[PDB]
Amino acid sequence: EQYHSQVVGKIGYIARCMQTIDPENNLKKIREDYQDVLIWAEKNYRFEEILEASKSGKCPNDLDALSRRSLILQELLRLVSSISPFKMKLDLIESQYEKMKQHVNLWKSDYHVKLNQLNQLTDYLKNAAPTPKNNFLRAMTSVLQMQIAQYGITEDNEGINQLFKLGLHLLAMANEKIDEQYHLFKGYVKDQPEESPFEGILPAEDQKILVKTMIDYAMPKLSSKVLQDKLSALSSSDVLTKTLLDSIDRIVKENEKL
Amino acid sequence: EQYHSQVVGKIGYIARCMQTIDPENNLKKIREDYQDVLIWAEKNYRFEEILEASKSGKCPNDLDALSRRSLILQELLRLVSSISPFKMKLDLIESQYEKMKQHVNLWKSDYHVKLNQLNQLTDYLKNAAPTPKNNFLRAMTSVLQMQIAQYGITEDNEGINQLFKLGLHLLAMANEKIDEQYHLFKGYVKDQPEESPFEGILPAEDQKILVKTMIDYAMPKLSSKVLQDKLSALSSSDVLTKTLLDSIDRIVKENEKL
Repeated sequence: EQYHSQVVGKIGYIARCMQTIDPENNLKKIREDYQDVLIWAEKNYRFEEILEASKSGKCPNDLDALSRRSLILQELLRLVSSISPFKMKLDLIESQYEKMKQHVNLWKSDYHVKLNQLNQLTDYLKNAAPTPKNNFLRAMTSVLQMQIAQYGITEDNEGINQLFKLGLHLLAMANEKIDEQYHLFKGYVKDQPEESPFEGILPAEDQKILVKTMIDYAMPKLSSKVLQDKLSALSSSDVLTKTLLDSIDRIVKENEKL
Repeated sequence: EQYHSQVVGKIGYIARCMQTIDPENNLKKIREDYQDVLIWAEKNYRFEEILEASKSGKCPNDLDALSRRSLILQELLRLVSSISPFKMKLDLIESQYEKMKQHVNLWKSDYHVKLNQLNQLTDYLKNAAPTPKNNFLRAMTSVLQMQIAQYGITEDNEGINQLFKLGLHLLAMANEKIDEQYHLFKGYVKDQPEESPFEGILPAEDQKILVKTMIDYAMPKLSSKVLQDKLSALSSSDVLTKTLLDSIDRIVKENEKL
């Protein structure tokens, strides 16, 4: 979708740039650098097929890495195109490629990549339908935005870097993996320092939808009426907390013995 | 798009960024860094007044520098805009600005600036009207394209740096200062090693046009019809050579001796 379509676009664009840079297939060093990507554009796959390969992790699907590696070939294509009709010798092209490589890699790092990754999260949520994944993602992103407002992105912050890791992973995760989504979000809430991490950060209406979501997930998995009675009452809270989640986890433990 | 017109465009875009980042004029250090820009753009000047200031040097008119300085504020605006509705303390904003400034300054340097300047000349020459200025510029850019194909732009080459400097200077030169255009091109041809620096590079069709350009320039300056006929005798050459310009100069010297 919004993410894996850009992955396929970057894969097709890298191959287009490589072919125009090296129209006679002689820049073996550069093509070996990109063969992990180029193979998916040379194997007669359709757009839908590469899309499913990106969702299943069969092809390169790190959009930020693909974007950085596309910029390298784009820079080299600009040079090759701007000196037309004059050809450059093959080893000189590779010499230019190595310098552009380290130059672009430095630019595509530090605060800049974090800034791009935040945009990936907000753009993905721009018109996202209210799903558990999208509710988890919008809650995590709002915490991320609040922490960046307090700490910035030019220095390293472990809590922010964890939100980027888990958030982007949830973003690229398949929409049908309900268990993996619930596991990721419950993992983040437990593995973060604050007790009520969403207080003052999300509207009160959204905080209740989060509580109702976690309740409706474990509700059909109670192998006893008595265990499913108290869990239904835990919806009396309107803020997702670590105590509320541990309360749900304890009910699954008492039901696991039965 | 004319050079100085692009200068005004970036001057305006910098002011709109600053107004969105700091609407109440509290980031004193950032506005101090951009004071040479904002003193023109934060007032109600007409476009033509800023344009005349750029063409006369009264306001910053380095298009690559202005592009670099604009990217810093573009990145800083992205951060402030991407964390909304959460806001950042003013000290943190200026702290993020300093690190973004150093990061962008690394990106907007080295081969990348030269690539932008080469792309700037080739963009301008795309379907450009065959005027003396554009013919002079296309002749120098073609020599620049050839030398780059031979040496690249990732390593420093002094001959290439002079073609950029002279090429961009002629690119920004007013289309009406025709005697200044001729003098620049005449000076490049004389201050370069090759006797005929355009053969093997520029097409023979354009070399003949380049010769006829130098003849149509010095013909009105001829007062006596005897010298006017001596200049047309030089038109039998299809190669612009150092000797052809020395001959046209000697014919122009004896005309002033009357």
